[PDB]
Amino acid sequence: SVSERTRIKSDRYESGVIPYAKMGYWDAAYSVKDTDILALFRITPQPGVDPVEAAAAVAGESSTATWTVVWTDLLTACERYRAKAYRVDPVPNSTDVYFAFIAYECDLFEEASLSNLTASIIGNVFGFKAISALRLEDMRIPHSYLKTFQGPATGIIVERERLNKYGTPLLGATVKPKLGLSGKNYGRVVYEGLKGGLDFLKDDENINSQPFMRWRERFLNCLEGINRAAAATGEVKGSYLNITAATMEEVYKRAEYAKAIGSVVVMIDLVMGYTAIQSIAYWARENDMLLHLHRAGNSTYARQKNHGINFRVICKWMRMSGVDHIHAGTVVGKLEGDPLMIKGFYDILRLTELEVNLPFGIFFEMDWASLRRCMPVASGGIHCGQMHQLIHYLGDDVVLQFGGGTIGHPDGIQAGATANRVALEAMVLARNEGADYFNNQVGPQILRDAAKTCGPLQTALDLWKDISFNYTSTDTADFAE
Amino acid sequence: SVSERTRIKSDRYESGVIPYAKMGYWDAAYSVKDTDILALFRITPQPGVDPVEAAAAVAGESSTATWTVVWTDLLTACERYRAKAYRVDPVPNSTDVYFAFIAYECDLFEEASLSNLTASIIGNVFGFKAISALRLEDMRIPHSYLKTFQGPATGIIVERERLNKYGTPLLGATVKPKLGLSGKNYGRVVYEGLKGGLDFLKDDENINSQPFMRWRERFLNCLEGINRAAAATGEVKGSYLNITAATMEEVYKRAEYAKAIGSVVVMIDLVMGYTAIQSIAYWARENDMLLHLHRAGNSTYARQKNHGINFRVICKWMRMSGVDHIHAGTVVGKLEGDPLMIKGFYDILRLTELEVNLPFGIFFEMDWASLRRCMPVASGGIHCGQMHQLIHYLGDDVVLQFGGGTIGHPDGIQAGATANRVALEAMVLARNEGADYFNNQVGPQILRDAAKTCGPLQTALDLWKDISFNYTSTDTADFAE
Amino acid sequence: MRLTQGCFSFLPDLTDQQIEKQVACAMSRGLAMNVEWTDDPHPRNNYWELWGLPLFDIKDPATVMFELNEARKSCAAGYIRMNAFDASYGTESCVMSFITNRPANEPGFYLDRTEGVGRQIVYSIKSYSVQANPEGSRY
Amino acid sequence: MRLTQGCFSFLPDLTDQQIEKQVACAMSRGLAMNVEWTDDPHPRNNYWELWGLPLFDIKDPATVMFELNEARKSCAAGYIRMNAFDASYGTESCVMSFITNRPANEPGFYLDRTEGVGRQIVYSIKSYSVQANPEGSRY
Amino acid sequence: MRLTQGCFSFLPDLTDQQIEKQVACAMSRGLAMNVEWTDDPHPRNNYWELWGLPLFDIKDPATVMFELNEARKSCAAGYIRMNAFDASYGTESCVMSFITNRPANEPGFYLDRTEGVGRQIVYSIKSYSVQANPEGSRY
Ligand SMILES: O=C(O)[C@@](O)(COP(=O)(O)O)[C@H](O)[C@H](O)COP(=O)(O)O
Ligand SMILES: O=C(O)[C@@](O)(COP(=O)(O)O)[C@H](O)[C@H](O)COP(=O)(O)O
Ligand SMILES: [Mg+2]
Ligand SMILES: [Mg+2]
Ligand SMILES: [Mg+2]
Repeated sequence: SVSERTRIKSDRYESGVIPYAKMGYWDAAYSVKDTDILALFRITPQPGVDPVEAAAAVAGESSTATWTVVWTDLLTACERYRAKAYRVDPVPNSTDVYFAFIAYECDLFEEASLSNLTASIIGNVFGFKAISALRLEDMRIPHSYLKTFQGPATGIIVERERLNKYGTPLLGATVKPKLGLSGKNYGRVVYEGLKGGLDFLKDDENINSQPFMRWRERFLNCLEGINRAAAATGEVKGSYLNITAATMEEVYKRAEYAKAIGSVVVMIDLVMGYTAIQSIAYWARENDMLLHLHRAGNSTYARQKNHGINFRVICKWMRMSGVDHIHAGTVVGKLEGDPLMIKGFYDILRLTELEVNLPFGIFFEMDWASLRRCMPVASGGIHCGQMHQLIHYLGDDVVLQFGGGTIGHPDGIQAGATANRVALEAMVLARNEGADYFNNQVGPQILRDAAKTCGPLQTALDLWKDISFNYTSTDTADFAE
Repeated sequence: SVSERTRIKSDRYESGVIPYAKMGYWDAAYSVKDTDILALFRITPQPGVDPVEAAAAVAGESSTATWTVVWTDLLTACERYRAKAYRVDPVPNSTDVYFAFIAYECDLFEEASLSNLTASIIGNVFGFKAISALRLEDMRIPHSYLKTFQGPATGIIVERERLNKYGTPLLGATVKPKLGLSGKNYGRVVYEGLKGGLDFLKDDENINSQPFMRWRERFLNCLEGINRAAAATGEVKGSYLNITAATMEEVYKRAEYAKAIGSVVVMIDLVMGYTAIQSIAYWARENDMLLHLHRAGNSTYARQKNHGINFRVICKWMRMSGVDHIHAGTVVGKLEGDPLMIKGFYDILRLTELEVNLPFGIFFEMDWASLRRCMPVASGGIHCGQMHQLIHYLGDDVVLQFGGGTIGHPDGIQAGATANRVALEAMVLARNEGADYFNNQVGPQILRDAAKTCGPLQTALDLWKDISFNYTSTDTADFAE
Repeated sequence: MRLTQGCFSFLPDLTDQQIEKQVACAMSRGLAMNVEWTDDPHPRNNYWELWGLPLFDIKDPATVMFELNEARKSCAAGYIRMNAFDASYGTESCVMSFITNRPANEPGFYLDRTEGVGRQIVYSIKSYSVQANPEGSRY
Repeated sequence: MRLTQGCFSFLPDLTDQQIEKQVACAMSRGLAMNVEWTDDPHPRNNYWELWGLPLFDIKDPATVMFELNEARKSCAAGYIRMNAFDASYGTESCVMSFITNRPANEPGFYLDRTEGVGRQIVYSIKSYSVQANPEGSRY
Repeated sequence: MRLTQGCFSFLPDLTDQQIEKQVACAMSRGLAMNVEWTDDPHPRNNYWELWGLPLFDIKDPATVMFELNEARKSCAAGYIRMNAFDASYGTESCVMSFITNRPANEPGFYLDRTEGVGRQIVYSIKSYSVQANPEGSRY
């Protein structure tokens, strides 16, 4: 039989099952190339599974391997395309959880395609029986791959130039109640909030088009409110018009409508997915539109330390895709946010390069290849009494969003917006004068001082003075200082 | 002050913070409507958080509430739009985890939009500090909402009619190595596998367009291999051409190319996201194309019992969106799959209606509103020696995919395909004759009997007879019998 | 070559006893059987010729085998297949189809290739038996 | 009305001592200061008039305050703003801009509405001061 | 006619001695040899039938010649080609392919012309041997 005579008989390519660590996917001596994509996984092997074999299995099944040997490897430059796990460290203060570093050849990935990158890195390995939990913690995207991506359509710098706003954080608010308002009443809230002092308002993530309000009614009424507030104040104003929809055709229809009526900004939800997001990021650059990304659904995989994808990796993928804003946490609000993790997210979104900074969760040095800077958005259960903490943790280039913290003001929406803006400006001015504003005596006193001549701020500070959200975090650091 | 005089002073709408369970989001006496969307969450409250308050917080922040009271509720029919948590039960064999049922008004949701449904149900609630873990376990999508969705472009019944294949599971295989092959060699593997007996082959999920193989080279060479195999056998043949790409424009270009050259089928990856998936599902129906969904990335949120989205909910959303195939597990292969959970997924994809079946994880009765049936795909680390288990667990309407289990055959790809097809047909024939084929004595003997006259099957059975993937599952039932 | 339409064509030709057990299985599930004949083996030849009506109200598998053997006596050389139809909601379709008779020699097919645009090929699968002789005289 | 361009316009008009502290902060960060004037308050009037060159090599905040007070003596009634420029890679842009002078009376703006297609309105923000008088005599 | 696919088909049919020299050259460069058979000579018939697996680990040219002569004993009348594969990065492709066996009489092809739009012709190259007989009976 010719098939029997030509059976392959080498150790590596005779038919049968061999461990991934013997198939080429483990190399403790591998020399990382500056063009390699690097991944860091937190691996929890099943009982009895060798930690290096588990790391090699992730490397193999996210690059070229399957569960049994295949001769067709020999029709390729197989050694080049195999990913290599090259370092496996115990996680601090843990039994049988490991940090595994894996290197992927540049050529494995389709240029400019987040769906292709994620198809390999997260496609199947999270479901492998032999690993009981797996988390993607960080990635080193090399300069050469980054240059194939657009990066943010606008970016922080051009965004502030379009708004003519420099020196303080930007300010915004989600319209509330989340659902139920009519288009006309939506425009009223937007008008009042912008007139009262906010730079932006925004559609809630689940406001798209619904029986109680179809989207064109919302868009036209909001443009009247925006332009009314602009003429009342002398400022560029806007509201994030949500163009999230079922199909790409409908998304483009809403985007084109927003452009046609002169909106400065639109917003999209992460549930629309990577391919729609990249499509609209290119569109936003081509149509002079700010692109706000709400991270809907992110916490389904980003919440727990043992399994999923750390949000800091999402930050890199979305800055690559090219959104101009992304929600990134508050520390002190109603949503999860350990301060070391949050500060790491903000650095990833905003810096030109990253240095290893383990307490912040920055495991890789990484140049951002002059991709534009993405504006983080701090939103959810915050209020103006916390302004010293927000400035301290989150810095200058951020949008601070106060939905309930604006519309919940007893003296009306304009008053709620004014309170937020006075508190913001008073805090920044004091900071620049050298105040120790993060101090629990100084910061709150700066706000009380400003409130002496601002009734709306006095009312807001008294209303929400007792509000905090202090709970044990799930997404925490592994290294101290 | 007019603002002071007109301040709202009622218990419910005076400014300030009140518990979600006092805001209308908890109602133990709520009468569920047949048009309501129902969700079942597994909730792990933080220490000290009342379980009913936690359920009301999920209901509120996934419908109309925010963290402080807002008078703008009074501009809406607010009681209609509030979601209601209406039942909170302890999870069996647990003191701190709860099953929470929540009802959502039909009108909250944009017709035919998965991105809008998910914007509400999963948008923000998984990140709330007050809940340390949250999992969406099941949903009751009402008949009225389902009728707004297409459902599967083709569906199991018309799919088999297009293939002229009735009476056994369908058969397939992923081309291996995952990455590195050229277009010409890809067509060679496809030709050999189809000629040897397979109904389909498929691009790996991470095969899109890359330096080692650009996609048009793959598509044209595969069409030569497909048509060669069809003329050699007298059967309809195909290969899932992967049209996953960075942008919707590029996805459509690859879809249109596949149609223009006569492919029966294309495939897409879940990482492309919901909006692209719905767009291509409509396109597939309009262009007479089978649409195969690979669930890349699903296990990042579907693996762990405490947090995320159970894959059975993904099954519902993807059958609604309208893919024709979805990967749904093997039980006995290399990827996670407890048999009770997997049997539940297959029922959700294939049945015309669902009855409560708690050991299978089916928590809601649900009519599928005559949306077409979605073909489950069993793939990953399986081999023909397991055929009696695959037939038992997974039934008749499934595609059984053997990548390594075909290409890893020592006597070549055609021999690997032939062994798989002989094993499949011999098992189904014996089952229909009344054999107790799932029995560990009967099933394997049926295969050895067929192998006595089929050399490729004898070789495959001896090669992989010791292979199993036996590990503790993470995604397990809460109820027995 | 061997035409491998049908769901059992990678097994040896079925005996009458084997066929009756498949029929008995389908009828025990309440399915309707019918028998069809063709001498055009093309993979896209959807509509083989009906042998009478489907046997909707038949309860004895021996009656199905009787009609199969009458079709075998009466039809020209070629292919016969046995189908089982499920009229229930959610299916309303064939759920099993296998070959009961095939010619002793099937020449099979070749692939006709037309030069399309660019590098595209316009393909046609051609049957040797069909191109040579009319229906009823092909085998 | 109060023009609320600039980053401190929801606070009272800044004193010279307050302005000097903001200048001192920016100069301690190595930023370049400049002073600009306009009597067109339109939100899209990007290019206010330069008062000399930016003070790139100046190190004493008193020198910046000197130039601000020379601009105040020389410029027509209207607005003056103080800007801080960051030439660093990754920024190369203004990082702070606030109003140092405003007219005693600003009439503000009205919204001109043109009937567009369908229900769309074509908007133009019109300044009362600009439509009435030429540059240099608007306030 | 003479089919002039392959890289030495304008030279006389190669002797086994000449073939072995070409094989020895390719193997000295580390290439993998394989042998393939067809009786469809169409220029667009990419995938001739594999004679076993490529001989990746073979180092003696006589072993390749042994397999060639086993193919010659076993295959039907038609064509056999010898290929050399270079798996190295930058190539990952065949780098030599030549005919080792051809039929004694090849009738060749004709050009089928369909009337296209305007003056365009839609062409199909048709093999006399393939249109006449099935695979394995063509020569
Ligand atoms: O729906 C919400 O709750 C919000 O509108 C906040 O409203 P409030 O301002 O009234 O709290 C935001 O979408 C969340 O902050 C998103 O969270 P994150 O930014 O963490 O993604
Ligand atoms: O890349 C892979 O491993 C596979 O091609 C299987 O190859 P083998 O057939 O060689 O195992 C499939 O994509 C996985 O089965 C997907 O898993 P699931 O079906 O669970 O989503
Ligand atoms: Mg929101
Ligand atoms: Mg795969
Ligand atoms: Mg013709």
